[PDB]
Amino acid sequence: SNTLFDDIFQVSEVDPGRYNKVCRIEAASTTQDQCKLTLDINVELFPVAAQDSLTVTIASSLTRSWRPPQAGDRSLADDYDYVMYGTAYKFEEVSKDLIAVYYSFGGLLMRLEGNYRNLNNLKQENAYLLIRR
Amino acid sequence: FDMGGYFIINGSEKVLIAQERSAGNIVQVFKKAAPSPISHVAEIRSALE
Amino acid sequence: MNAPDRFELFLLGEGESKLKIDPDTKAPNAVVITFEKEDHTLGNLIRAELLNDRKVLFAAYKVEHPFFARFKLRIQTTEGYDPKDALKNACNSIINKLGALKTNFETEWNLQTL
Amino acid sequence: EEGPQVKIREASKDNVDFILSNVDLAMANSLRRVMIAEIPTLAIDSVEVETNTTVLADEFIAHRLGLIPLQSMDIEQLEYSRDCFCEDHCDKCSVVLTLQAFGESESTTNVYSKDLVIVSNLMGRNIGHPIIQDKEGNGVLICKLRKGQELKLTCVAKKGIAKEHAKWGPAAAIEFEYDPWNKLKHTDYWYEQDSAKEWPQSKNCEYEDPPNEGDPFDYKAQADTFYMNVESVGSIPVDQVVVRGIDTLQKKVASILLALTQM
Amino acid sequence: ASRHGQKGTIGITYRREDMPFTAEGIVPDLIINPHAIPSRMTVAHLIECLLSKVAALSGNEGDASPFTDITVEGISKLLREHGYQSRGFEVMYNGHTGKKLMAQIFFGPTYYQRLRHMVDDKIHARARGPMQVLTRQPVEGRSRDGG
Amino acid sequence: SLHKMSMMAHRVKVIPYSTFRLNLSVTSPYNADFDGDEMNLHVPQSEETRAELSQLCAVPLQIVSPQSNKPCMGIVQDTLCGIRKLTLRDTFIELDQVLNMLYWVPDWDGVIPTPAIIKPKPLWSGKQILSVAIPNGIHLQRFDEGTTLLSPKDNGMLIIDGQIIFGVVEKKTVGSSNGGLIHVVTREKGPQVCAKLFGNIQKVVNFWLLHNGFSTGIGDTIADGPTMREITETIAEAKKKVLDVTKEAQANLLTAKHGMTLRESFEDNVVRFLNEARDKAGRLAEVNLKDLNNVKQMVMAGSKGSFINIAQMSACVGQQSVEGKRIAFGFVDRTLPHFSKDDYSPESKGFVENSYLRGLTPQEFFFHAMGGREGLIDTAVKTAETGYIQR
Amino acid sequence: TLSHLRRTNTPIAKPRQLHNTHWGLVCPAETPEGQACGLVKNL
Amino acid sequence: RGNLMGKRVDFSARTVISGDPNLELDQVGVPKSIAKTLTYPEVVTPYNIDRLTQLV
Amino acid sequence: DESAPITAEDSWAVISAFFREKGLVSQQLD
Amino acid sequence: MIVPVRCFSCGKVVGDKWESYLNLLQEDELDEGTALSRLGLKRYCCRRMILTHVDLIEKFLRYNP
Amino acid sequence: FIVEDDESLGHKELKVRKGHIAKLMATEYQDEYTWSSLLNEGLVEYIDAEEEESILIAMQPEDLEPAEADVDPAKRIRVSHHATTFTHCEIHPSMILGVAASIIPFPDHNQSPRNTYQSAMGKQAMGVFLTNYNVRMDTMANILYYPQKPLGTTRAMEYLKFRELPAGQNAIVAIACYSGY
RNA sequence: UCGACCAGGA
Ligand SMILES: [Mg+2]
Ligand SMILES: [Zn+2]
Ligand SMILES: [Zn+2]
Repeated sequence: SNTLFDDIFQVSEVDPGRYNKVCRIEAASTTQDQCKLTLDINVELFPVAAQDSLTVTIASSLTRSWRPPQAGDRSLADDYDYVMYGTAYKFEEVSKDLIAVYYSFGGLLMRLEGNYRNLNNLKQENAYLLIRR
Repeated sequence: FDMGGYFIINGSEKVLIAQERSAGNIVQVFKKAAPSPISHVAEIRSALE
Repeated sequence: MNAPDRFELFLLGEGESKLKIDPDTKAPNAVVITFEKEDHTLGNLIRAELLNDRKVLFAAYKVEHPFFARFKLRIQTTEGYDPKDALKNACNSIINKLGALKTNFETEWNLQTL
Repeated sequence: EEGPQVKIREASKDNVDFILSNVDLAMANSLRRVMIAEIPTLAIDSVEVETNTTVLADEFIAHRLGLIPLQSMDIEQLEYSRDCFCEDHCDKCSVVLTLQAFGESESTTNVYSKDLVIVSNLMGRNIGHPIIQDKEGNGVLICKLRKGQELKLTCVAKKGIAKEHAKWGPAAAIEFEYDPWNKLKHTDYWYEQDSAKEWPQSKNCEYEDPPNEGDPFDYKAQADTFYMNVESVGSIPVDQVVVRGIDTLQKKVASILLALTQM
Repeated sequence: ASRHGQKGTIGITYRREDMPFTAEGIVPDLIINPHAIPSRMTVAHLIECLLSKVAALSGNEGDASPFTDITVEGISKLLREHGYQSRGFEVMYNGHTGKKLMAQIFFGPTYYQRLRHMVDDKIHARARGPMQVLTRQPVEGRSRDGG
Repeated sequence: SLHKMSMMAHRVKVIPYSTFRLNLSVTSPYNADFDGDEMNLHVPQSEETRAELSQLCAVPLQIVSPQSNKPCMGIVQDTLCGIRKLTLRDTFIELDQVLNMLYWVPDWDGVIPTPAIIKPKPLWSGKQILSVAIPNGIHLQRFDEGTTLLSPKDNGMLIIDGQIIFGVVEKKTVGSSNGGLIHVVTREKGPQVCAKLFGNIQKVVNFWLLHNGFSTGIGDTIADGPTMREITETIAEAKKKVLDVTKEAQANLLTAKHGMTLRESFEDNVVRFLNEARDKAGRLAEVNLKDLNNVKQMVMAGSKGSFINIAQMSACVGQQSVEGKRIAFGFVDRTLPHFSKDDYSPESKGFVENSYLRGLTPQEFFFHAMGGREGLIDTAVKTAETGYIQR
Repeated sequence: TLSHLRRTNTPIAKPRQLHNTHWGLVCPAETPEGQACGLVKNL
Repeated sequence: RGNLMGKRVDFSARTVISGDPNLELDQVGVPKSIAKTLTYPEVVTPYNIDRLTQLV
Repeated sequence: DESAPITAEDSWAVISAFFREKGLVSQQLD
Repeated sequence: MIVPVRCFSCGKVVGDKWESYLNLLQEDELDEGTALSRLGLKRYCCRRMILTHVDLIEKFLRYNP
Repeated sequence: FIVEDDESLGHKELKVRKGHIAKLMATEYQDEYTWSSLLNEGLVEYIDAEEEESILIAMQPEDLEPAEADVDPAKRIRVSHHATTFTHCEIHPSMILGVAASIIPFPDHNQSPRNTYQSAMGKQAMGVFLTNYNVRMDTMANILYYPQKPLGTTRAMEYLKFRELPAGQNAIVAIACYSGY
């Protein structure tokens, strides 16, 4: 029960291509030049234009049947606007100390390339995705 | 609305179907196949009207 | 010739109960109710109203085959809440709403000159 | 005012236009179904044919007698023969209509739904009278006769619902529409160039404000506000198609509560 | 069958309430599968329908005569003049839920023919019965109650 | 009964009404459609004779057929059309419907999956809830055109542990295809488990489709005015290309392609230019038709139709042919009495410039009927012939 | 009925095919699907 | 061919076919009338004596 | 004018005249 | 063959309008489209019922016994 | 129809003129100028397949007869009035079809075999075979209770009495995927 | 109930 990855990215391009509720986002980190990101986003519930500033967080938690809202005593780990649940399906060794991790949030794919997530990102399905701003 | 053009035989209504045939007194030339000792034939189905 | 009687849609057969409440083995605090001589009219209405109940974790209904006028309704509730009470409350909520609707329709109709 | 609100747009003898607000879609739809299929009506369900020298078949004539709308105001005080303790039928559970017609005239003799005669005792309850909406006061041309042409028959009208047979359908078409501007995105319009121009604007658009273009999609928003139009055939008045449809659905639910209490 | 070799037997009968519906309250008498159209290229079935929809609204007879100057574009213009969407489509609602169908259904009248092939004149079963004299095997045909 | 699969053991279900009813996926081995088809049923009378049916002849046992070492039954018609629609990136389901869709899978664990989208609205994808029907320990990886482990097109297929990771589910995945989900589930989990898979995929997709809908109208044959101009000038240019080859052959400049007549050579190049034209005129439509085009969606799912159907309905029917050659001079040096003698133009020898949407001219109509009659004969003969070969 | 009283039978080069000469004399479409295809013509 | 390689047989039925989405791959929908005609000779055993008595 | 050329619509008046005289089973009767 | 009581599709009484439809056509000289709408036949399902009817009973009535 | 080079007031034109057409319709309404009138006035002719070989037919009158001095993109693509040597004109190209194929709406918009299938199934469609079915004692008679004349009709149906004795009903049809039934 | 012809269905 803890955070796995956190960084702030800037959107290069936003591509729908035949999709009316989906867009494949292209973004690079502001912190590390070696870091890049590709992500399909449900733009209907959370729209993104080019040059946006988004905080992209992963985290393990906050195997159990899903429960409805009841937002009372709920530990609302939502300080973010966009939250997705996915599966890690590929761990690509993209040369050097650069490593790419592939996620699938019900078909909406994600590919995160970097270096230091060795002490972080697990091949363990159980992973969330949180985006604010 | 009944059109006629049919017969009544022992109660049942009968139609005489138009029967197709090759016309008579007609000259027609036909090429005969490769095994045959005859190359071409001129036929006439000559019959009285 | 192989067509069943039409009254078989709404009339309970020989030794047939309206409700058959069976506990669901798959999940805790879960139940499956079989509604005999009923269609989507009742089915969709209960499911929709059960969903309004925050103490209800799961509510779904299905007409397994359209030849037969029956349906199954699976209810799963919050530990401590009996799904039978969940259904009782949902039913009462429906009646109360319909009573309000009828009263409101009647007070509106009398305002007309046609 | 209370719970689900109602706003009557246009009322008449056979048509009611109204806006059903503060309701869930399931309730709006379940009411629609009940009005079509489950309000009890009175309709001819038995035809005994004494003479038929007509050009029409006995069951062809019988089929049309079922489809004839009969007065069904006090239908609630008539028993379903199935629950009535008699042998076959009686006054507690049925209405007996008589029909006798003969081609007196040289010209074609018409047989109308006015030509039916109540022969049973209505015990003063408003039932059985064939519904005449016709300008000339005849209503429904049952059959046409020549000269020596005769038709002598007896009809037994029983209480029933549309699920048993559509002849007991108290309502004709029911108009039903929500979200004239597709704000909920419950439909995805088929088009060639512009869906907005190719798809005709609903009359109901005048009762909801347009989506205001640049406004993002409201996912939170739910389907409430239903533009309805109930049409009555004549058996029961339009208001009663609504009221009794509301009442039947309530009774339908009450029987589940009843069942649970026996359990 | 329609008049375009577009035959098929009934598979179920639904009452008015279970049926999909236009806002107007019009309900189909028949429901045919869209899969019957592409491989068959029975375009005249779709045009008969568009023309018949107009004909019903206008009260004029639809001229579905062959080698004429009547175009789909022509028919569509007349339909849009009747307040419906030009290419026949109509927004329909699910009978069970009352929710709008995500798709728009090509709705309209079409001349359907009742064919002489009825199931109760075909349905046959035998479990022992009349046997032939010579061979001692079951007789032939449903007529004779054969195997 | 041309197949061992034409006779299969089935479990009775006494139902009302006068028709024998069958699961739609079983339709292909029997080669049945319900346009008036009748089927036979034989009751075993012995305990050992029932065991033969249940243990050897049973439908689930026949799923993977030894004819071509692949399944002989897959997901068809409604379910195939709806499974593509259900599994698009754009397709999302909210709680209410998800619960009903979950309750419909009989084998369902009673465990509601975590929605892909939690954020403002809890939303499940189509892939997500279709995966509930797919059993655990079912791994399948495909790769189509631009499939890159990040399939930007929603191309190929990747199923890990009976959960769809990426790809639109259509015929290549769920049909009676070689590496298909059905060949894999049969081999990996057994026949009785794959038989359940058919039912569950069906029960979920048919439910979803019931509430989503699907249709087809004239609108789906209509192509853009500009596309229609392009199509008209595409036929026009090919007519000129032919006329030019006609003028060249008339001035004795044409040279025959070995073992061929000058006429045999001219015809081949004429037939070619017109068939090239029908194809590019067709492709012009297929491209212009949006993804909303219902015909294109049935073509896309692999449920019904192919390119040629779009071509002939929307753009141009094409050249008509009897005995492999174009419409011959049945009359003295002309195809019909409406033409002059020695006319070899596309119109004369049976080319159909028009589309079924625009409608056929009386000549186009007669020639089209001529070619059609050839098909009707072929079907009738190659039944008595092909039938005896089987024996 | 009308169709029956306007029927033809051909008893037996390519008889079954729709000939060019059949224009306006015999129906191009109306023929049986069976083993009589092209032999049973209608005027 | 007609009487020995093939035969007309008892315990057989034929009727029009329809498709059903709510039937399992391996089931067949059998009209009640066809079930009422087509019989099976179940031997009276102690495991079915009560069941068979009830059918009779 | 009475000497004006015929239209495509006019041809149906000729066909009406054909069937008024001949009928549909003319071939069988004659 | 004789006017259907009630529309197949929506169940509206159409059977009490044959004479009225025919009168609006001959006597009133109205066009069919207008005639139907004057009878209150608004949806095309009702409109066909009357427009598309063939009163064969008038032919049948011509046979003496 | 006979086409003659002689038409003093111009070129090659059809023997039948507007007058003949009105003379015919006068006789149609008065129920003198019959089909036999056209034949004996030499405006129409009977051509067998052998005589057809020596003639040149035009498809349409008006369209295949003027000259040359924009085009609706919705219409079908037609050829031209290429020839001057026209001897005859087609009364109507829809007259190439028979009694069964004549009731198909728009057969010029269907794949040829589909039209063959209909002019086969139409023969098995219930309707009204004759108005005297009550006085006939036939083995088997099938009469459709409430026949309906088709909304989509052909001009040839007039002569076929289809509108008078129909064999179907105008069903409100939805082309959709519903329950999967 | 001996079986020949004709007409159909998939
Ligand atoms: Mg078939
Ligand atoms: Zn009683
Ligand atoms: Zn109606």
